[PDB]
Amino acid sequence: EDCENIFHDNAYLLKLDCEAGRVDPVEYDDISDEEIYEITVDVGVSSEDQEKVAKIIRECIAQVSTQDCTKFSEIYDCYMKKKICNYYP
Amino acid sequence: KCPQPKTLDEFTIIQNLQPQYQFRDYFIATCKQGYQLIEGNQVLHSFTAVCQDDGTWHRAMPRCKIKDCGQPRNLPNGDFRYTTTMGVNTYKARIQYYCHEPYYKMQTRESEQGVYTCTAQGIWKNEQKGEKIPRCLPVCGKPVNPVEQRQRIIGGQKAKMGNFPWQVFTNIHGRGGGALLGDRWILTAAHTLYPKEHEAQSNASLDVFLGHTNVEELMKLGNHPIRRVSVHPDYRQDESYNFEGDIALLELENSVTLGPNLLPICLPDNDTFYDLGLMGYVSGFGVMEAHDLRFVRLPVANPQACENWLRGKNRMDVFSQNMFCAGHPSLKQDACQGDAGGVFAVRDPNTDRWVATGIVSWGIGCSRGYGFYTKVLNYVDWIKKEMEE
Repeated sequence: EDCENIFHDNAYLLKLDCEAGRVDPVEYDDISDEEIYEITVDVGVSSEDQEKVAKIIRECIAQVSTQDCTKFSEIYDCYMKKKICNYYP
Repeated sequence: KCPQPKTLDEFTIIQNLQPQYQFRDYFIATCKQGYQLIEGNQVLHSFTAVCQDDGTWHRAMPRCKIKDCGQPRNLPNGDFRYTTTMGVNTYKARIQYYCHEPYYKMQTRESEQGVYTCTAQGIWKNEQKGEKIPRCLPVCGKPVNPVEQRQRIIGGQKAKMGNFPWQVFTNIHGRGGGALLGDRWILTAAHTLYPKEHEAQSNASLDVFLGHTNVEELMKLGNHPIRRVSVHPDYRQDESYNFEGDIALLELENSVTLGPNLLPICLPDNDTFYDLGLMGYVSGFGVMEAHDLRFVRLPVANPQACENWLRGKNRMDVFSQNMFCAGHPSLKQDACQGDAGGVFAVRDPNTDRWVATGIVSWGIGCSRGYGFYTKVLNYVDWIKKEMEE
Protein backbone atom coordinates (compact mmCIF):
# COMPACT_ATOMS: atom_id res chain seq x y z
CA GLU A 1 0.00 0.00 0.00
CA ASP A 2 2.74 2.45 0.97
CA CYS A 3 4.76 1.56 -2.15
CA GLU A 4 1.99 2.79 -4.46
CA ASN A 5 1.63 6.01 -2.45
CA ILE A 6 5.37 6.73 -2.54
CA PHE A 7 5.48 6.12 -6.30
CA HIS A 8 2.45 8.35 -6.94
CA ASP A 9 3.95 11.12 -4.81
CA ASN A 10 7.29 10.92 -6.63
CA ALA A 11 5.43 11.07 -9.95
CA TYR A 12 3.49 14.17 -8.85
CA LEU A 13 6.69 15.83 -7.63
CA LEU A 14 8.35 15.17 -10.98
CA LYS A 15 5.27 16.60 -12.70
CA LEU A 16 5.58 19.76 -10.60
CA ASP A 17 9.30 19.99 -11.42
CA CYS A 18 8.40 19.68 -15.10
CA GLU A 19 5.79 22.43 -14.79
CA ALA A 20 8.47 24.65 -13.22
CA GLY A 21 10.85 24.08 -16.13
CA ARG A 22 13.56 22.32 -14.12
CA VAL A 23 13.33 18.68 -15.30
CA ASP A 24 12.83 18.10 -19.02
CA PRO A 25 10.45 15.18 -19.76
CA VAL A 26 12.67 13.67 -22.47
CA GLU A 27 15.75 13.55 -20.21
CA TYR A 28 13.83 11.29 -17.82
CA ASP A 29 13.60 8.46 -20.36
CA ASP A 30 17.31 7.65 -19.99
CA ILE A 31 18.60 5.29 -17.29
CA SER A 32 21.38 2.69 -17.33
CA ASP A 33 21.16 -0.87 -16.03
CA GLU A 34 23.66 -0.01 -13.29
CA GLU A 35 21.35 2.76 -12.05
CA ILE A 36 18.38 0.37 -12.10
CA TYR A 37 20.38 -2.18 -10.09
CA GLU A 38 21.54 0.36 -7.51
CA ILE A 39 18.01 1.72 -7.08
CA THR A 40 16.55 -1.78 -6.70
CA VAL A 41 19.13 -2.70 -4.07
CA ASP A 42 18.73 0.60 -2.20
CA VAL A 43 14.95 0.23 -1.98
CA GLY A 44 15.25 -3.40 -0.85
CA VAL A 45 14.00 -5.80 -3.51
CA SER A 46 15.12 -9.41 -3.76
CA SER A 47 18.12 -10.19 -5.94
CA GLU A 48 15.91 -12.51 -8.01
CA ASP A 49 13.12 -9.95 -8.52
CA GLN A 50 15.56 -7.39 -9.95
CA GLU A 51 15.21 -8.92 -13.42
CA LYS A 52 11.41 -8.68 -13.32
CA VAL A 53 11.65 -5.11 -12.03
CA ALA A 54 14.06 -4.15 -14.82
CA LYS A 55 11.79 -5.72 -17.45
CA ILE A 56 8.82 -3.80 -16.02
CA ILE A 57 10.80 -0.55 -15.97
CA ARG A 58 11.95 -0.91 -19.58
CA GLU A 59 8.48 -1.85 -20.83
CA CYS A 60 6.79 0.98 -18.91
CA ILE A 61 9.24 3.63 -20.12
CA ALA A 62 8.64 2.22 -23.62
CA GLN A 63 4.84 2.30 -23.51
CA VAL A 64 4.71 5.99 -22.51
CA SER A 65 5.64 8.14 -25.51
CA THR A 66 3.84 11.39 -24.62
CA GLN A 67 6.58 14.00 -24.10
CA ASP A 68 4.81 16.38 -21.73
CA CYS A 69 4.34 17.04 -18.02
CA THR A 70 1.75 14.24 -17.76
CA LYS A 71 4.36 11.63 -18.76
CA PHE A 72 5.22 10.97 -15.11
CA SER A 73 1.50 10.46 -14.48
CA GLU A 74 1.20 7.81 -17.20
CA ILE A 75 4.41 5.88 -16.44
CA TYR A 76 3.14 5.44 -12.88
CA ASP A 77 -0.05 3.89 -14.26
CA CYS A 78 1.99 1.31 -16.17
CA TYR A 79 3.94 0.45 -13.01
CA MET A 80 0.60 -0.45 -11.41
CA LYS A 81 -0.58 -2.60 -14.33
CA LYS A 82 2.55 -4.77 -14.12
CA LYS A 83 2.25 -4.95 -10.30
CA ILE A 84 5.80 -3.91 -9.51
CA CYS A 85 5.19 -3.19 -5.80
CA ASN A 86 4.82 -6.94 -5.16
CA TYR A 87 8.61 -7.18 -5.62
CA TYR A 88 9.08 -4.68 -2.74
CA PRO A 89 8.86 -5.30 1.05
CA LYS B 1 96.60 42.83 32.46
CA CYS B 2 94.11 40.01 31.94
CA PRO B 3 93.94 38.73 28.35
CA GLN B 4 91.73 40.38 25.77
CA PRO B 5 88.27 38.75 25.64
CA LYS B 6 87.90 36.44 22.64
CA THR B 7 84.45 35.68 21.24
CA LEU B 8 83.95 31.92 20.96
CA ASP B 9 81.27 31.99 18.25
CA GLU B 10 80.54 34.71 15.66
CA PHE B 11 77.36 36.23 17.13
CA THR B 12 78.94 37.20 20.46
CA ILE B 13 79.61 40.95 20.51
CA ILE B 14 81.60 42.50 23.37
CA GLN B 15 80.26 45.96 24.16
CA ASN B 16 83.14 48.45 23.89
CA LEU B 17 86.21 46.21 23.58
CA GLN B 18 88.87 48.07 25.54
CA PRO B 19 92.45 47.91 24.20
CA GLN B 20 93.67 46.54 27.55
CA TYR B 21 91.85 45.17 30.59
CA GLN B 22 93.31 45.65 34.08
CA PHE B 23 92.22 44.85 37.63
CA ARG B 24 88.63 45.76 38.54
CA ASP B 25 87.92 46.16 34.81
CA TYR B 26 84.97 44.42 33.18
CA PHE B 27 83.50 43.52 29.81
CA ILE B 28 79.88 42.76 28.91
CA ALA B 29 78.99 40.22 26.22
CA THR B 30 75.75 40.45 24.26
CA CYS B 31 74.46 38.52 21.25
CA LYS B 32 73.10 39.50 17.86
CA GLN B 33 69.41 39.41 16.97
CA GLY B 34 67.74 36.01 16.86
CA TYR B 35 70.41 34.57 19.19
CA GLN B 36 70.53 34.19 22.97
CA LEU B 37 73.22 33.91 25.62
CA ILE B 38 73.73 30.31 26.73
CA GLU B 39 76.84 29.52 28.80
CA GLY B 40 76.68 25.75 29.26
CA ASN B 41 73.21 24.21 29.11
CA GLN B 42 71.26 27.04 30.78
CA VAL B 43 70.30 30.46 29.37
CA LEU B 44 71.55 33.85 30.56
CA HIS B 45 69.94 37.27 30.29
CA SER B 46 73.28 39.11 30.55
CA PHE B 47 76.96 38.27 30.91
CA THR B 48 79.71 40.40 32.43
CA ALA B 49 83.22 39.34 33.41
CA VAL B 50 85.89 41.02 35.56
CA CYS B 51 89.54 40.48 36.43
CA GLN B 52 90.41 38.82 39.75
CA ASP B 53 93.87 40.46 40.02
CA ASP B 54 95.53 37.19 38.96
CA GLY B 55 94.72 38.02 35.33
CA THR B 56 91.85 35.53 35.28
CA TRP B 57 88.27 36.46 34.45
CA HIS B 58 85.92 35.29 37.19
CA ARG B 59 83.64 33.58 34.64
CA ALA B 60 84.07 32.19 31.14
CA MET B 61 82.49 33.75 28.06
CA PRO B 62 79.13 32.27 26.94
CA ARG B 63 78.32 30.56 23.64
CA CYS B 64 75.42 32.57 22.13
CA LYS B 65 73.36 29.91 20.38
CA ILE B 66 70.25 30.43 18.27
CA LYS B 67 66.80 31.06 19.73
CA ASP B 68 64.15 28.34 19.51
CA CYS B 69 60.55 29.55 19.23
CA GLY B 70 59.32 26.13 20.36
CA GLN B 71 56.55 23.97 19.00
CA PRO B 72 53.94 25.97 17.05
CA ARG B 73 50.59 26.58 18.71
CA ASN B 74 47.86 24.08 17.88
CA LEU B 75 45.30 25.40 15.40
CA PRO B 76 41.82 24.16 16.43
CA ASN B 77 40.43 21.96 13.65
CA GLY B 78 43.58 22.61 11.65
CA ASP B 79 47.30 21.94 11.40
CA PHE B 80 50.54 23.37 10.02
CA ARG B 81 53.21 22.46 7.46
CA TYR B 82 56.90 23.31 7.78
CA THR B 83 57.55 25.72 4.92
CA THR B 84 61.25 25.56 5.82
CA THR B 85 63.01 22.61 7.46
CA MET B 86 60.83 20.23 9.44
CA GLY B 87 61.49 19.91 13.16
CA VAL B 88 63.54 23.13 13.14
CA ASN B 89 61.57 25.68 15.17
CA THR B 90 64.59 27.97 15.61
CA TYR B 91 65.14 31.50 14.31
CA LYS B 92 64.17 32.21 10.69
CA ALA B 93 61.71 29.32 10.34
CA ARG B 94 58.38 29.60 8.52
CA ILE B 95 55.27 27.44 8.85
CA GLN B 96 52.03 27.39 6.86
CA TYR B 97 48.81 27.01 8.82
CA TYR B 98 45.87 25.28 7.16
CA CYS B 99 42.33 24.32 8.13
CA HIS B 100 40.55 20.99 7.83
CA GLU B 101 38.73 21.42 4.52
CA PRO B 102 35.93 21.14 3.51
CA TYR B 103 34.38 21.20 6.98
CA TYR B 104 36.35 24.28 8.07
CA LYS B 105 37.60 27.39 6.26
CA MET B 106 40.22 29.88 7.39
CA GLN B 107 39.00 33.40 8.10
CA THR B 108 40.04 35.94 5.46
CA ARG B 109 40.74 39.67 5.35
CA GLU B 110 46.04 34.29 0.63
CA SER B 111 49.63 33.15 1.30
CA GLU B 112 49.59 35.80 4.05
CA GLN B 113 47.26 34.72 6.90
CA GLY B 114 48.40 31.12 7.36
CA VAL B 115 52.13 31.82 7.18
CA TYR B 116 53.80 32.28 10.58
CA THR B 117 57.51 32.85 11.18
CA CYS B 118 59.85 32.61 14.17
CA THR B 119 60.93 36.11 15.20
CA ALA B 120 63.95 37.24 17.21
CA GLN B 121 61.71 37.77 20.25
CA GLY B 122 61.41 33.98 20.48
CA ILE B 123 57.76 33.47 19.48
CA TRP B 124 55.85 32.48 16.36
CA LYS B 125 54.41 35.62 14.78
CA ASN B 126 52.66 36.72 11.59
CA GLU B 127 52.74 40.11 9.88
CA GLN B 128 49.07 40.64 10.81
CA LYS B 129 48.34 39.75 14.45
CA GLY B 130 51.57 38.00 15.38
CA GLU B 131 50.85 36.61 18.84
CA LYS B 132 47.46 35.05 18.07
CA ILE B 133 46.96 32.14 15.67
CA PRO B 134 44.25 32.13 12.95
CA ARG B 135 40.81 30.59 13.48
CA CYS B 136 39.09 27.97 11.31
CA LEU B 137 35.40 28.83 11.04
CA PRO B 138 32.93 26.04 10.18
CA VAL B 139 31.51 25.91 6.66
CA CYS B 140 27.72 26.04 6.94
CA GLY B 141 26.06 24.46 3.90
CA LYS B 142 27.67 22.52 1.04
CA PRO B 143 26.95 18.91 2.09
CA VAL B 144 29.66 16.52 0.94
CA ASN B 145 27.18 13.86 -0.29
CA PRO B 146 24.10 15.76 -1.47
CA VAL B 147 20.90 13.99 -2.47
CA GLU B 148 20.59 13.22 -6.17
CA GLN B 149 18.55 15.82 -8.06
CA ARG B 150 17.70 13.18 -10.70
CA GLN B 151 14.59 12.02 -8.87
CA ARG B 152 12.85 8.93 -10.25
CA ILE B 153 9.42 7.42 -9.69
CA ILE B 154 11.05 4.34 -8.15
CA GLY B 155 12.60 6.26 -5.27
CA GLY B 156 13.20 4.94 -1.78
CA GLN B 157 12.60 7.60 0.87
CA LYS B 158 15.42 6.09 2.96
CA ALA B 159 18.19 8.69 3.18
CA LYS B 160 21.82 7.72 2.67
CA MET B 161 24.81 8.78 4.75
CA GLY B 162 26.00 12.32 4.10
CA ASN B 163 22.77 13.48 2.44
CA PHE B 164 21.54 15.48 5.47
CA PRO B 165 24.60 15.91 7.72
CA TRP B 166 22.68 18.40 9.87
CA GLN B 167 19.86 16.17 11.14
CA VAL B 168 19.68 15.64 14.91
CA PHE B 169 17.58 13.33 17.08
CA THR B 170 16.17 14.28 20.49
CA ASN B 171 14.38 12.08 23.01
CA ILE B 172 13.28 14.77 25.49
CA HIS B 173 9.54 14.39 25.94
CA GLY B 174 9.41 12.42 22.70
CA ARG B 175 11.03 11.78 19.34
CA GLY B 176 12.01 15.14 17.86
CA GLY B 177 14.49 16.60 15.43
CA GLY B 178 16.33 19.73 14.36
CA ALA B 179 19.45 20.98 12.62
CA LEU B 180 23.07 21.71 13.50
CA LEU B 181 24.31 25.31 13.41
CA GLY B 182 28.04 25.85 13.69
CA ASP B 183 29.76 23.21 15.80
CA ARG B 184 27.99 24.12 19.05
CA TRP B 185 24.36 25.16 18.43
CA ILE B 186 21.24 23.14 17.61
CA LEU B 187 18.16 24.76 16.07
CA THR B 188 14.93 22.95 16.96
CA ALA B 189 11.24 23.56 17.62
CA ALA B 190 10.06 25.04 20.91
CA HIS B 191 7.14 22.62 21.38
CA THR B 192 9.57 19.67 21.32
CA LEU B 193 11.02 20.63 24.72
CA TYR B 194 7.80 22.17 26.12
CA PRO B 195 4.74 19.89 25.91
CA LYS B 196 1.59 21.61 24.70
CA GLU B 197 -1.17 19.62 26.41
CA HIS B 198 0.90 17.84 29.08
CA GLU B 199 2.78 20.88 30.46
CA ALA B 200 2.66 21.01 34.28
CA GLN B 201 5.55 19.01 35.78
CA SER B 202 8.26 18.23 33.22
CA ASN B 203 9.74 14.71 33.14
CA ALA B 204 13.13 16.22 32.40
CA SER B 205 15.63 14.08 30.49
CA LEU B 206 16.52 15.79 27.18
CA ASP B 207 19.29 13.79 25.41
CA VAL B 208 20.55 14.95 21.99
CA PHE B 209 22.08 12.64 19.36
CA LEU B 210 23.59 13.35 15.95
CA GLY B 211 26.11 11.98 13.47
CA HIS B 212 24.42 8.93 11.88
CA THR B 213 21.22 7.81 10.16
CA ASN B 214 20.35 4.59 12.01
CA VAL B 215 18.90 5.09 15.49
CA GLU B 216 21.03 2.41 17.17
CA GLU B 217 24.24 3.82 15.70
CA LEU B 218 23.10 7.32 16.70
CA MET B 219 22.77 6.13 20.30
CA LYS B 220 26.12 4.32 20.11
CA LEU B 221 27.88 7.45 18.83
CA GLY B 222 27.21 9.26 22.11
CA ASN B 223 24.91 11.60 24.01
CA HIS B 224 25.77 15.28 23.58
CA PRO B 225 25.21 17.39 26.72
CA ILE B 226 23.33 20.69 26.57
CA ARG B 227 24.43 23.70 28.63
CA ARG B 228 22.00 26.49 27.64
CA VAL B 229 18.46 26.63 26.24
CA SER B 230 17.11 29.72 24.46
CA VAL B 231 13.37 29.61 23.74
CA HIS B 232 11.67 32.42 21.84
CA PRO B 233 9.39 34.40 24.20
CA ASP B 234 6.49 34.31 21.71
CA TYR B 235 6.01 30.59 22.38
CA ARG B 236 3.50 29.73 25.11
CA GLN B 237 2.92 26.23 26.47
CA ASP B 238 -0.59 26.73 27.88
CA GLU B 239 -2.00 27.93 24.53
CA SER B 240 -2.36 24.46 23.03
CA TYR B 241 -4.07 26.01 19.99
CA ASN B 242 -1.24 28.43 19.15
CA PHE B 243 2.29 27.67 17.96
CA GLU B 244 3.64 31.18 17.30
CA GLY B 245 7.37 31.45 17.89
CA ASP B 246 7.91 27.68 17.73
CA ILE B 247 11.70 27.91 17.65
CA ALA B 248 14.52 27.27 20.12
CA LEU B 249 18.31 27.03 20.31
CA LEU B 250 20.38 24.55 22.32
CA GLU B 251 24.05 25.04 23.22
CA LEU B 252 26.32 22.01 23.49
CA GLU B 253 28.66 21.79 26.47
CA ASN B 254 31.47 20.85 24.07
CA SER B 255 31.75 21.65 20.37
CA VAL B 256 31.46 18.76 17.93
CA THR B 257 34.14 17.82 15.40
CA LEU B 258 32.69 18.42 11.94
CA GLY B 259 33.19 15.66 9.41
CA PRO B 260 31.70 14.13 6.27
CA ASN B 261 28.75 12.80 8.29
CA LEU B 262 28.36 15.95 10.43
CA LEU B 263 28.04 19.38 8.79
CA PRO B 264 25.89 22.39 9.74
CA ILE B 265 23.61 24.43 7.47
CA CYS B 266 23.41 28.09 6.50
CA LEU B 267 20.69 30.59 7.44
CA PRO B 268 18.52 32.34 4.83
CA ASP B 269 19.32 35.81 3.51
CA ASN B 270 16.95 36.74 0.67
CA ASP B 271 13.33 35.62 0.51
CA THR B 272 13.58 33.92 -2.91
CA PHE B 273 13.66 30.59 -1.03
CA TYR B 274 10.04 30.94 0.14
CA ASP B 275 8.70 31.41 -3.40
CA LEU B 276 5.87 29.12 -4.48
CA GLY B 277 6.99 25.91 -6.16
CA LEU B 278 10.32 25.60 -4.32
CA MET B 279 11.05 21.95 -3.54
CA GLY B 280 12.21 21.56 0.07
CA TYR B 281 13.46 18.31 1.59
CA VAL B 282 12.20 17.35 5.06
CA SER B 283 13.92 14.53 6.94
CA GLY B 284 12.80 12.46 9.91
CA PHE B 285 13.31 9.10 11.64
CA GLY B 286 9.72 7.99 11.01
CA VAL B 287 6.90 7.64 13.53
CA MET B 288 5.75 4.76 15.75
CA GLU B 289 9.23 3.70 16.83
CA ALA B 290 11.10 2.48 12.34
CA HIS B 291 14.90 2.78 12.27
CA ASP B 292 16.85 4.60 9.57
CA LEU B 293 16.37 8.21 8.49
CA ARG B 294 13.75 8.90 5.82
CA PHE B 295 13.33 12.07 3.76
CA VAL B 296 10.52 13.49 1.65
CA ARG B 297 10.45 16.30 -0.93
CA LEU B 298 7.55 18.73 -0.53
CA PRO B 299 6.69 21.93 -2.43
CA VAL B 300 5.81 25.20 -0.72
CA ALA B 301 2.32 26.32 -1.74
CA ASN B 302 0.19 29.45 -1.63
CA PRO B 303 -0.70 30.49 1.95
CA GLN B 304 -4.20 31.52 0.83
CA ALA B 305 -5.17 28.05 -0.39
CA CYS B 306 -3.73 26.63 2.84
CA GLU B 307 -5.87 29.05 4.87
CA ASN B 308 -8.94 28.10 2.84
CA TRP B 309 -8.29 24.41 3.54
CA LEU B 310 -7.66 25.23 7.22
CA ARG B 311 -10.89 27.11 7.88
CA GLY B 312 -12.83 24.67 5.71
CA LYS B 313 -11.68 21.79 7.92
CA ASN B 314 -13.38 23.46 10.95
CA ARG B 315 -10.02 24.12 12.62
CA MET B 316 -9.11 26.96 14.98
CA ASP B 317 -6.08 27.82 12.78
CA VAL B 318 -2.99 29.76 13.90
CA PHE B 319 -1.45 30.86 10.60
CA SER B 320 0.68 34.00 10.39
CA GLN B 321 3.20 35.79 8.19
CA ASN B 322 6.11 34.10 9.99
CA MET B 323 4.84 30.74 8.69
CA PHE B 324 4.63 29.04 5.30
CA CYS B 325 2.83 25.87 4.27
CA ALA B 326 4.15 23.04 2.12
CA GLY B 327 2.81 19.92 0.45
CA HIS B 328 -0.19 19.31 -1.76
CA PRO B 329 -3.55 17.61 -1.07
CA SER B 330 -3.03 15.37 -4.11
CA LEU B 331 -0.07 13.79 -2.29
CA LYS B 332 -1.43 10.46 -1.06
CA GLN B 333 1.04 10.33 1.85
CA ASP B 334 0.31 11.69 5.31
CA ALA B 335 0.87 15.36 6.11
CA CYS B 336 3.16 14.31 9.00
CA GLN B 337 5.92 13.30 6.57
CA GLY B 338 7.86 16.14 8.15
CA ASP B 339 8.78 13.65 10.85
CA ALA B 340 10.03 15.15 14.13
CA GLY B 341 10.77 18.83 14.72
CA GLY B 342 13.33 18.87 11.93
CA VAL B 343 13.89 21.46 9.19
CA PHE B 344 12.68 22.30 5.68
CA ALA B 345 15.92 21.98 3.74
CA VAL B 346 15.96 23.93 0.46
CA ARG B 347 18.99 23.99 -1.84
CA ASP B 348 19.85 27.33 -3.46
CA PRO B 349 20.89 26.59 -7.08
CA ASN B 350 22.67 29.95 -7.35
CA THR B 351 25.33 29.04 -4.76
CA ASP B 352 24.62 25.27 -4.41
CA ARG B 353 24.48 25.79 -0.62
CA TRP B 354 21.70 24.11 1.34
CA VAL B 355 19.74 26.42 3.65
CA ALA B 356 17.14 25.76 6.35
CA THR B 357 14.07 27.84 5.47
CA GLY B 358 11.50 26.46 7.92
CA ILE B 359 11.13 24.42 11.10
CA VAL B 360 8.60 21.61 11.58
CA SER B 361 6.06 23.31 13.85
CA TRP B 362 2.36 22.34 13.99
CA GLY B 363 0.53 19.89 11.75
CA ILE B 364 -2.89 19.27 13.30
CA GLY B 365 -4.22 16.56 11.00
CA CYS B 366 -2.14 13.37 11.04
CA SER B 367 -3.93 11.99 7.97
CA ARG B 368 -3.69 14.12 4.81
CA GLY B 369 -3.36 17.75 3.80
CA TYR B 370 -0.74 20.49 4.08
CA GLY B 371 2.21 20.84 6.43
CA PHE B 372 3.14 23.99 8.34
CA TYR B 373 6.56 25.40 9.19
CA THR B 374 8.01 28.55 10.75
CA LYS B 375 9.96 30.97 8.56
CA VAL B 376 13.57 30.84 9.77
CA LEU B 377 14.33 33.98 7.73
CA ASN B 378 12.21 36.09 10.09
CA TYR B 379 13.91 34.77 13.25
CA VAL B 380 17.47 35.01 11.86
CA ASP B 381 18.27 38.07 13.98
CA TRP B 382 17.20 36.39 17.23
CA ILE B 383 19.19 33.26 16.35
CA LYS B 384 22.34 35.30 15.72
CA LYS B 385 21.76 37.27 18.93
CA GLU B 386 21.48 34.07 20.97
CA MET B 387 24.56 32.64 19.24
CA GLU B 388 26.81 35.66 19.85
CA GLU B 389 26.25 35.39 23.63
